[PDB]
Amino acid sequence: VSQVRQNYHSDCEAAVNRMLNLELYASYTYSSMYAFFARDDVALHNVAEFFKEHSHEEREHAEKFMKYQNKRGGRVVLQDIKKPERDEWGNTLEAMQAALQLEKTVNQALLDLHKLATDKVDPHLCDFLESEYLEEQVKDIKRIGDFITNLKRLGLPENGMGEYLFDKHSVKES
Amino acid sequence: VSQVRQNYHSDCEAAVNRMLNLELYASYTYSSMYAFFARDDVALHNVAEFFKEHSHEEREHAEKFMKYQNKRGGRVVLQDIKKPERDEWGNTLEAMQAALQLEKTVNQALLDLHKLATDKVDPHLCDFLESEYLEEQVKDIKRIGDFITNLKRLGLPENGMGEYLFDKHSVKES
Amino acid sequence: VSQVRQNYHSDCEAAVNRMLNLELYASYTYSSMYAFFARDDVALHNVAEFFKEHSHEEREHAEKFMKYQNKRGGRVVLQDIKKPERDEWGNTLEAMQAALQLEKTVNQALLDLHKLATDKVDPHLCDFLESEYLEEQVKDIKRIGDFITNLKRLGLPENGMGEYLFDKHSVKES
Amino acid sequence: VSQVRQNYHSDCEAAVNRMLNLELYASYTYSSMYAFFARDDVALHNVAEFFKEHSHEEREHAEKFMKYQNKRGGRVVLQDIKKPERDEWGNTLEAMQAALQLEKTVNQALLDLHKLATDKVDPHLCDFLESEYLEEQVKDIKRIGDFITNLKRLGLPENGMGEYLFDKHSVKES
Ligand SMILES: [Cl-]
Ligand SMILES: [Cl-]
Ligand SMILES: [Cl-]
Ligand SMILES: [Cl-]
Ligand SMILES: [Cl-]
Ligand SMILES: [Cl-]
Ligand SMILES: [Cl-]
Ligand SMILES: [Cl-]
Ligand SMILES: [Cl-]
Ligand SMILES: [Cl-]
Ligand SMILES: [Cl-]
Ligand SMILES: [Cl-]
Ligand SMILES: [Cl-]
Ligand SMILES: [Cl-]
Ligand SMILES: [Cl-]
Ligand SMILES: [Cl-]
Ligand SMILES: [Cl-]
Ligand SMILES: [Cl-]
Ligand SMILES: [Cl-]
Ligand SMILES: [Cl-]
Ligand SMILES: [Cl-]
Ligand SMILES: [Cl-]
Ligand SMILES: [Cl-]
Ligand SMILES: [Cl-]
Ligand SMILES: [Cl-]
Ligand SMILES: [Cl-]
Ligand SMILES: [Cl-]
Ligand SMILES: [Cl-]
Ligand SMILES: [Cl-]
Ligand SMILES: [Cl-]
Ligand SMILES: [Cl-]
Ligand SMILES: [Cl-]
Ligand SMILES: [Cl-]
Ligand SMILES: [Cl-]
Ligand SMILES: [Cl-]
Ligand SMILES: [Cl-]
Ligand SMILES: [Cl-]
Ligand SMILES: [Cl-]
Ligand SMILES: [Cl-]
Ligand SMILES: [Cl-]
Ligand SMILES: [Cl-]
Ligand SMILES: [Cl-]
Ligand SMILES: [Cl-]
Ligand SMILES: [Cl-]
Ligand SMILES: [Cl-]
Ligand SMILES: [Cl-]
Ligand SMILES: [Cl-]
Ligand SMILES: [Cl-]
Ligand SMILES: [Cl-]
Ligand SMILES: [Cl-]
Ligand SMILES: [Cl-]
Ligand SMILES: [Cl-]
Ligand SMILES: [Cl-]
Ligand SMILES: [Cl-]
Ligand SMILES: [Cl-]
Ligand SMILES: [Cl-]
Ligand SMILES: [Cl-]
Ligand SMILES: [Cl-]
Ligand SMILES: [Cl-]
Ligand SMILES: [Cl-]
Ligand SMILES: [Cl-]
Ligand SMILES: [Cl-]
Ligand SMILES: [Cl-]
Ligand SMILES: [Cl-]
Ligand SMILES: [Cl-]
Ligand SMILES: [Cl-]
Ligand SMILES: [Cl-]
Ligand SMILES: [Cl-]
Ligand SMILES: [Cl-]
Ligand SMILES: [Cl-]
Ligand SMILES: [Cl-]
Ligand SMILES: [Cl-]
Ligand SMILES: [Cl-]
Ligand SMILES: [Cl-]
Ligand SMILES: [Cl-]
Ligand SMILES: [Cl-]
Ligand SMILES: [Cl-]
Ligand SMILES: [Cl-]
Ligand SMILES: [Cl-]
Ligand SMILES: [Cl-]
Ligand SMILES: [Cl-]
Ligand SMILES: [Cl-]
Ligand SMILES: [Cl-]
Ligand SMILES: [Cl-]
Ligand SMILES: [Cl-]
Ligand SMILES: [Cl-]
Ligand SMILES: [Cl-]
Ligand SMILES: [Cl-]
Ligand SMILES: [Cl-]
Ligand SMILES: [Cl-]
Ligand SMILES: [Cl-]
Ligand SMILES: [Cl-]
Ligand SMILES: [Cl-]
Ligand SMILES: [Cl-]
Ligand SMILES: [Cl-]
Ligand SMILES: [Cl-]
Ligand SMILES: [Cl-]
Ligand SMILES: [Cl-]
Ligand SMILES: [Cl-]
Ligand SMILES: [Cl-]
Ligand SMILES: [Cl-]
Ligand SMILES: [Cl-]
Ligand SMILES: [Cl-]
Ligand SMILES: [Cl-]
Ligand SMILES: [Cl-]
Ligand SMILES: [Cl-]
Ligand SMILES: [Cl-]
Ligand SMILES: [Cl-]
Ligand SMILES: [Mg+2]
Ligand SMILES: [Mg+2]
Ligand SMILES: [Mg+2]
Ligand SMILES: [Mg+2]
Ligand SMILES: [Mg+2]
Ligand SMILES: [Mg+2]
Ligand SMILES: [Mg+2]
Ligand SMILES: [Mg+2]
Ligand SMILES: [Mg+2]
Ligand SMILES: [Mg+2]
Ligand SMILES: [Mg+2]
Ligand SMILES: [Mg+2]
Ligand SMILES: [Mg+2]
Ligand SMILES: [Mg+2]
Ligand SMILES: [Mg+2]
Ligand SMILES: [Mg+2]
Ligand SMILES: [Mg+2]
Ligand SMILES: [Mg+2]
Ligand SMILES: [Mg+2]
Ligand SMILES: [Mg+2]
Ligand SMILES: [Mg+2]
Ligand SMILES: [Mg+2]
Ligand SMILES: [Mg+2]
Ligand SMILES: [Mg+2]
Ligand SMILES: [Mg+2]
Ligand SMILES: [Mg+2]
Ligand SMILES: [Mg+2]
Ligand SMILES: [Mg+2]
Ligand SMILES: [Mg+2]
Ligand SMILES: [Mg+2]
Ligand SMILES: [Mg+2]
Ligand SMILES: [Mg+2]
Repeated sequence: VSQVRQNYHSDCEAAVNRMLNLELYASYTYSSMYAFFARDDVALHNVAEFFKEHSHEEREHAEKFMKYQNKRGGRVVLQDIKKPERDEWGNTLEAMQAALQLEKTVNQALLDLHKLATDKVDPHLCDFLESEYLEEQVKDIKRIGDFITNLKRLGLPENGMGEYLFDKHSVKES
Repeated sequence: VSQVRQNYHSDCEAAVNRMLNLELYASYTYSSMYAFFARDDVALHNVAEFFKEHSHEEREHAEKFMKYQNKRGGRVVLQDIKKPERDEWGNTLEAMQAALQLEKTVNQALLDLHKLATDKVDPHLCDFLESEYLEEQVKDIKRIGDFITNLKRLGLPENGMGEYLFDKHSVKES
Repeated sequence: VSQVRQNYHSDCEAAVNRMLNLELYASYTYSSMYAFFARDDVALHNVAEFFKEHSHEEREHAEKFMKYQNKRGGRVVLQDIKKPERDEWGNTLEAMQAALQLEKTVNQALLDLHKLATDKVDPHLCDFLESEYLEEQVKDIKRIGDFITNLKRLGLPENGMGEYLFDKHSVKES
Repeated sequence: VSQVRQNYHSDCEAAVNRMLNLELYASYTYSSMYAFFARDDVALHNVAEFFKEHSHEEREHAEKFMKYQNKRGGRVVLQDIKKPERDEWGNTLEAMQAALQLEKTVNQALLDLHKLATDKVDPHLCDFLESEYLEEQVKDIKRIGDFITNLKRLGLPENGMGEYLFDKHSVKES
């Protein structure tokens, strides 16, 4: 047993390792979306940069779980990072729809970890999730939903002019 | 009943007074460690200053419980502050080991108070503990554990050169 | 065929995807080393930060291969990122020895890609490797070799005081 | 023989003169595109400025070949600069398609000169091409390809509103 460990259940330790992996998986998916939108035959570079920034965010969130594990006296255990589900992402609407689903998947895993922490009477882990993850997660889901609404309004997938305009106005100039 | 009191159980009020006392006790122990390391026949002044700073931190944490009590309409009730368990602290390793145990004792009392607050359905007291105590407590326990690991690596208790080097490199120059 | 593609062999395209994967693999290994050295029972935080910085460097080098692929009209194809070979890294000497081997493995893959680019008469890919990778790779290998020499001089693995001193003097304060 | 000449084949000297001419030819084509887009019955002035800037770039690249020739002890020999292939350029899509082809033609000539330099064992000329031309050439080809993709998305040639929007958003305000 680690000399620092106190009130830290083995199940929570394992679930934090699984969260770490899921954040890395999410980062890698967003990296794939970045590369797709930067293709010469896609060429929506502000959309590409949005996804690149989200990849970096998810990697930072993985790092925060590594540090959490060590602070509690758990032990980081890494697994393979699975490649993304698709190699090509269709268009801005399909990608944003996939991002919404990804963000909801990550949110459900966070919520499930909060349930576990609650069951194991671990208020430090509850706090960590509430303070560092849950709200920023709700904000991301909201933003992507707002984007999907606007992509539909702009006539995606058919309306290429609409897609062009989204890249100029909805996402920040890179 | 205080005019401000709302949703504040008598048991929680009493437990906050006991936490106040425990923080004062912890402060006083750290003060003893400070004085020991500043002795002419010990003379590890950066280690001494580390413990002096921790004494001041614990006193500030006691003050925060006094203010909490008043904000909720409870009543501060003070008890004697017991002298520390030892009059002399051996060496840097023994002191850090005693500090780890002290920090874990304080952590357990915080966690027990969170349990009580949860049982009495007091989310304000839960929040206060999560926001002001639990994380900083985990950080302190981690730091002291890291120090103990390094003191062992440096050959304590036998290796005086190792002890000298810890005071120069691991704790901030005072 | 991409409208931008010119003088870019399919074999080179595939080898760039494999390089991308290898850089991600190297990043992930360095992340594991970071987490290990930040454990409470290891606690060599400057060594940990050295490896964290190298993880970030390798991730940036992966990103540069993604961008290269798109610039040439190739297509990024991602594979799983394999977990590192070890879950725990022994001590600073064992980790640095593993890092040397990793850097040499990456170097050999770069050199092999340069051979391929040369065989396929692709001077743009040769230049990219020479200008962005080969020299920085030689510098990293040299630095890690210098470190191993110093860790041996300091008496690793047995000499814990030596290991402590390396973390204070050889790697930058984090 | 020039007193400075060393390791500089006559064939390479001649090919550098031909490259100089081709860069001047490319400059002149881009100037024609500039003038076309500035016509009162075309009036896409940001597109016009993009082509004017590229004309100036190609002229600068011609000048760099003149200086190279002199530095090696070769002798600049000028030929007529042929007028561009068209007197009118249709619309933004047709012009960008012609620019892509032009950039690929120049790239092929650069690559062919690198082959020649390699055959004549002239590493200075290889370096010059790799360091000053090949990468910037790949970037230009990529940019123009990205533009063509966006012009198609915007409904060119039929969609005049799309063409108007490209001039406002894709090319820098002049
Ligand atoms: Cl525990
Ligand atoms: Cl704890
Ligand atoms: Cl416990
Ligand atoms: Cl507990
Ligand atoms: Cl737990
Ligand atoms: Cl457990
Ligand atoms: Cl696990
Ligand atoms: Cl996992
Ligand atoms: Cl774009
Ligand atoms: Cl830490
Ligand atoms: Cl813990
Ligand atoms: Cl574990
Ligand atoms: Cl993992
Ligand atoms: Cl695995
Ligand atoms: Cl797996
Ligand atoms: Cl995964
Ligand atoms: Cl998907
Ligand atoms: Cl796919
Ligand atoms: Cl998903
Ligand atoms: Cl609970
Ligand atoms: Cl709890
Ligand atoms: Cl949050
Ligand atoms: Cl939401
Ligand atoms: Cl919006
Ligand atoms: Cl529409
Ligand atoms: Cl739709
Ligand atoms: Cl929007
Ligand atoms: Cl009450
Ligand atoms: Cl209240
Ligand atoms: Cl009440
Ligand atoms: Cl209530
Ligand atoms: Cl209460
Ligand atoms: Cl009560
Ligand atoms: Cl009381
Ligand atoms: Cl008391
Ligand atoms: Cl001292
Ligand atoms: Cl007050
Ligand atoms: Cl109250
Ligand atoms: Cl009271
Ligand atoms: Cl008291
Ligand atoms: Cl008393
Ligand atoms: Cl008493
Ligand atoms: Cl006491
Ligand atoms: Cl004691
Ligand atoms: Cl004593
Ligand atoms: Cl204690
Ligand atoms: Cl409750
Ligand atoms: Cl509650
Ligand atoms: Cl806290
Ligand atoms: Cl801790
Ligand atoms: Cl430390
Ligand atoms: Cl020793
Ligand atoms: Cl010992
Ligand atoms: Cl230390
Ligand atoms: Cl090709
Ligand atoms: Cl090319
Ligand atoms: Cl080709
Ligand atoms: Cl070729
Ligand atoms: Cl190639
Ligand atoms: Cl091919
Ligand atoms: Cl591939
Ligand atoms: Cl691969
Ligand atoms: Cl350290
Ligand atoms: Cl690009
Ligand atoms: Cl290419
Ligand atoms: Cl491919
Ligand atoms: Cl990959
Ligand atoms: Cl795979
Ligand atoms: Cl695989
Ligand atoms: Cl891998
Ligand atoms: Cl290994
Ligand atoms: Cl292992
Ligand atoms: Cl290796
Ligand atoms: Cl070659
Ligand atoms: Cl070549
Ligand atoms: Cl380099
Ligand atoms: Cl080297
Ligand atoms: Cl060195
Ligand atoms: Cl030794
Ligand atoms: Cl050895
Ligand atoms: Cl060194
Ligand atoms: Cl010569
Ligand atoms: Cl020469
Ligand atoms: Cl010669
Ligand atoms: Cl020669
Ligand atoms: Cl030559
Ligand atoms: Cl000759
Ligand atoms: Cl000539
Ligand atoms: Cl000519
Ligand atoms: Cl205009
Ligand atoms: Cl000159
Ligand atoms: Cl010469
Ligand atoms: Cl000549
Ligand atoms: Cl000419
Ligand atoms: Cl002529
Ligand atoms: Cl002629
Ligand atoms: Cl000409
Ligand atoms: Cl033409
Ligand atoms: Cl014409
Ligand atoms: Cl052409
Ligand atoms: Cl050669
Ligand atoms: Cl050569
Ligand atoms: Cl270049
Ligand atoms: Cl290109
Ligand atoms: Cl673009
Ligand atoms: Cl249209
Ligand atoms: Cl068309
Ligand atoms: Cl564009
Ligand atoms: Mg132990
Ligand atoms: Mg376990
Ligand atoms: Mg698979
Ligand atoms: Mg909270
Ligand atoms: Mg918050
Ligand atoms: Mg966020
Ligand atoms: Mg999130
Ligand atoms: Mg507009
Ligand atoms: Mg605007
Ligand atoms: Mg009253
Ligand atoms: Mg009472
Ligand atoms: Mg007594
Ligand atoms: Mg509850
Ligand atoms: Mg709660
Ligand atoms: Mg907090
Ligand atoms: Mg603290
Ligand atoms: Mg505390
Ligand atoms: Mg095509
Ligand atoms: Mg292929
Ligand atoms: Mg495996
Ligand atoms: Mg260089
Ligand atoms: Mg480097
Ligand atoms: Mg490298
Ligand atoms: Mg020293
Ligand atoms: Mg020093
Ligand atoms: Mg002469
Ligand atoms: Mg000649
Ligand atoms: Mg003619
Ligand atoms: Mg070079
Ligand atoms: Mg260059
Ligand atoms: Mg250029
Ligand atoms: Mg060029």
